[PDB]
Amino acid sequence: LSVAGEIIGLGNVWRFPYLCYKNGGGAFLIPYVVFFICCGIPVFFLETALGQFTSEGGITCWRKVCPLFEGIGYATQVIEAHLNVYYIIILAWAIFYLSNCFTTELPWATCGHEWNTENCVEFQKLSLQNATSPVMEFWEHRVLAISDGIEHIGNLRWELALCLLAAWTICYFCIWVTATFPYIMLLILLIRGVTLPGASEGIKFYLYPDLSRLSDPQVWVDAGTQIFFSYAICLGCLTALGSYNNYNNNCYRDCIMLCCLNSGTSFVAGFAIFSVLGFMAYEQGVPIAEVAESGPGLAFIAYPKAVTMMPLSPLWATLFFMMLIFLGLDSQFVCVESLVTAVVDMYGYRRELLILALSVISYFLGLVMLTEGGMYIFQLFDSYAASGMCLLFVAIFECICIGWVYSNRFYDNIEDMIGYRPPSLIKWCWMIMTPGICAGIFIFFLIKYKPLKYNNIYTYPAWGYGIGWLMALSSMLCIPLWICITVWKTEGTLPEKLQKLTTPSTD
Ligand SMILES: COc1ccc(C(OCCN2CCC[C@H](C(=O)O)C2)(c2ccc(OC)cc2)c2ccc(OC)cc2)cc1
Ligand SMILES: [Cl-]
Repeated sequence: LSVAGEIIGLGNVWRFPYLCYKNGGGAFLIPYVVFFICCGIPVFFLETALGQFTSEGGITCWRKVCPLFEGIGYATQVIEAHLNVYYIIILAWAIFYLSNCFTTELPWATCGHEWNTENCVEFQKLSLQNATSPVMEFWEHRVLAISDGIEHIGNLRWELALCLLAAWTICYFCIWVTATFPYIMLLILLIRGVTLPGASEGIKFYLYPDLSRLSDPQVWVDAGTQIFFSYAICLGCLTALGSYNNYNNNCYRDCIMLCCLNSGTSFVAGFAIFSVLGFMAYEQGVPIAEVAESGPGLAFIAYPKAVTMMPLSPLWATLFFMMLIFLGLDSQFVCVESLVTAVVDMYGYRRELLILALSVISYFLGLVMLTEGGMYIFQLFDSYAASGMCLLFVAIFECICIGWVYSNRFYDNIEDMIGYRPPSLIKWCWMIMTPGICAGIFIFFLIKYKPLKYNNIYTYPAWGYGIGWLMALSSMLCIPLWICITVWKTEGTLPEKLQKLTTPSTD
């Protein structure tokens, strides 16, 4: 039995270093631990066991167990669709970067190009105020012509538009040895990172928590929700992951590797990246902060520099973007296949040709993020939709059902499935810990919050936060509303009616 490169993906190589550097330093690692043992493994285990016992995923599995709580599935399908639209945008930039890599001299290493301004200094070749770097000018002026403000959307970058079209075609065909390659590249990047001048200075910024700043709830809601973005929890795919098992699989001991090892790659990625930020500081005499960007560009401003600071730069630059593209496509294939499970809901009745309709709709809708100033709407797509509060609230209801509306009986089913009984701490976690911690964090965020800013300079207008609230509600308001559809369509008498909607089916 083996799983190869399953845990490794874009969820810990691109997102985790982004969030760790933005919110702060090593202080972010404390909420990443308390949200891991408690609000982590128990939910993953619950989802996997529920998907394995019922032998079905999506929404019908939640129809069988607590038919009243059928709206959970609809919430997980909408958020998956929201993720599918923008997750492919990241793969467009990698295609563009790989496209102009087949050359003797890398374009993101020298000064004097048309897009470059007069303030660039070609460092490492023989401080100075108002100075920038050539690497950042290949991100802020060439791939994405950033426009001041969200009001001005400007024109559309046609070069990036074609790259997105390729990504869709490559995978519209996906749905008509290897898998060890990413680890080698990660090791190579890590080796070239720690053995650099000033590397140890950056590490202390990463492994020394800065307390007294935990009062801000932003550090507390990004952590935990990042864990939920990883592990693929609350995305409506884990409930189908266990459907392929053989009903006699040791589910508890099964994830203990995946339940833990997937968090063992984020630490190594942080080691590899945060060591580079110390180098750029030792080269420009600047704080460990302000060397790069706090938004979703760090993975495209830190790696290309490390690759440049290495012999045979083009050859290694070609392969890194290849592994990024491969991981992104592999992650997108599964997330696009599950949404087409709408067949079970509508009994595409027989033939699933709606994949073509989904791709065309998703392509045209996603063209907004590729226009001038498209990153500004990207943050609103990543801090409120498919992240932030959209997952915490769903998880509070994820299953107080298994905890209160179904615990002891489920443990009997688990013992029947695997043979023995898991420790009783998980049951108490389900009962009181996860729905308690998540509710506390939710109330903390809603009682005292700070407006979100793009890399801590630019603040969105009122309508940006309005659209963020709209897109966040569009996934969390389905569960309370769906009870009004289920109840009030049955007999009607509340006491007698509540009983039927709660009795599970004949599993
Ligand atoms: C890169 O290649 C893959 C990596 C993980 C997966 C799984 O989720 C994919 C969901 N995506 C959410 C945002 C980005 C995450 C990331 O890219 O990391 C993952 C997966 C899901 C459903 C499956 O059956 C239908 C099978 C696998 C996954 C998730 C967690 C896990 O254990 C922690 C193992 C597999 C699949 C391919
Ligand atoms: Cl993570």
